[PDB]
Amino acid sequence: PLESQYQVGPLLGSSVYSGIRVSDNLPVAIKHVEKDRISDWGELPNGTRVPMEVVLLKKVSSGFSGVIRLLDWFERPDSFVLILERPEPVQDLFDFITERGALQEELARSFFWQVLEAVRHCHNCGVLHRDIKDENILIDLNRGELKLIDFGSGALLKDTVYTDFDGTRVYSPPEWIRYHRYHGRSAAVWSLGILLYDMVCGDIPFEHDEEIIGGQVFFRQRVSSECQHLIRWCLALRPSDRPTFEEIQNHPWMQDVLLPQETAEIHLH
Amino acid sequence: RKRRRHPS
Ligand SMILES: O=C(Nc1cccc2ncccc12)c1cccnc1
Repeated sequence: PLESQYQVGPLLGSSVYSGIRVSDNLPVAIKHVEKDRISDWGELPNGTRVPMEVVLLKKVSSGFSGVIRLLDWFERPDSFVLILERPEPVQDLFDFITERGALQEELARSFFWQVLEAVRHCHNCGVLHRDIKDENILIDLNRGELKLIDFGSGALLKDTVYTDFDGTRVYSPPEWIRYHRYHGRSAAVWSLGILLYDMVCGDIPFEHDEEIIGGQVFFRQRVSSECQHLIRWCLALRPSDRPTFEEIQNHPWMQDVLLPQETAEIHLH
Repeated sequence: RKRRRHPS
């Protein structure tokens, strides 16, 4: 009984509605997915057949983390309904960068660090997001915490090659553009380099396939040499030349990160 | 310069 357990508010985007849990007035986001549009299906520990997005969310939603957590889900005749956390006030990182332009490196460092920790969490839980981008990152403006959203393109993490992809093409790596093949972790690192450039320059570096495979990063904003080096390393054309998550977080540019509360008070409040 | 979202 979802119609009686939740009060449904207005649309948040698309089909996600704002909502409130009647049991305790908890703010939630209510996401509806049509069964006809689900291409990837999984099985729960109980054997129940659910969309892969439910499988992945359940795997990452235990304990605290930088992911919007799944609180509950329901099956309807023609759809699935997902009950998600809804922090407030929030702004997604795409709108944040649009409104504020290129971010100061101290702020980009704090944001990038939190995304790395969130992505490490997903990978530790066996989940590959496959659509890391500023549109899929929410900023809790009061707490200075970033939260990953939209696992609808994700997959179980594996060490073998992926040959399917439905994420955002301008964040996808050249091995996908060229050969329709990629490995999970090195593809994630590429999208993270795209995201870091986006933060410190105010928009993504590549729009066309030829730019993605070209291997040339032009900086349209003043960016420190240390930050440029990290970006260019993440955007190595050869996947095996890209850094691991450990090498990213040990990079000199990543040191002395702000705490979330410091980030909020200095840059968001 | 035009900045835009990109659908998945
Ligand atoms: O989790 C999602 N959305 C959200 C959850 C919670 C709060 C939000 N506040 C503001 C905007 C979106 C929000 C989402 C979006 C698109 C696709 N799949 C999932």
